[PDB]
Amino acid sequence: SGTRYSWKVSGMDCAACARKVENAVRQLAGVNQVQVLFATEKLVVDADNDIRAQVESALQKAGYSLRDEQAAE
Repeated sequence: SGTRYSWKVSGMDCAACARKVENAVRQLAGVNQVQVLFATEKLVVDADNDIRAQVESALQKAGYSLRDEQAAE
């Protein structure tokens, strides 16, 4: 069940936007692990369901333009 979703973000390198990112994901439900890595500006979300569009919508409202990546290919 648990599947790993990835995204490419532009903007997330400061000690606040990282939280707003993960919190943009944690506010879901199916998410049960999150990997927000600074400098690489690469998002991962481990969730037992596809919610990538949902996390995107969240990150969009949070004010970060991402691109939905594949599920680790």
